[PDB]
Amino acid sequence: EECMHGSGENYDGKISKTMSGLECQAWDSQSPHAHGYIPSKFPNKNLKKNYCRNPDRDLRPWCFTTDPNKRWEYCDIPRC
Amino acid sequence: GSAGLQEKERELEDLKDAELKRLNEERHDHDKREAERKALEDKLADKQEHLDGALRY
Repeated sequence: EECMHGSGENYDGKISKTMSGLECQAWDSQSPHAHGYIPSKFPNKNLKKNYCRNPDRDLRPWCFTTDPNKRWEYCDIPRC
Repeated sequence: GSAGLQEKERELEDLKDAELKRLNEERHDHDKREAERKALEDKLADKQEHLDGALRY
């Protein structure tokens, strides 16, 4: 689905940009922001490439930004 | 297991229990940290200077 119904826990779209317009950092990458959201650690969260996901049960899907001045930001994904 | 149901359940309920257990207690402090850090930048910029410096929150 390229849209979300609720919080976006089941969102497996190809959107890889935050609401700020920044390209999300790869979940399999520790650059430029280091994290513990390892795709192999959470395989049931469908962490692929740098697509916006909701693996922590947040309000809206998010991702790490490409800006070292901002750890992470929420993504802008349309609702169904 | 014997029926292979365990491999089907994949301990999804077990993982979900940890989700609410953690509740992003760590990430919460991280966000709050960056919040004041960003504000510090404005204080260094001095656009208005509405901080006497006596209390400093």
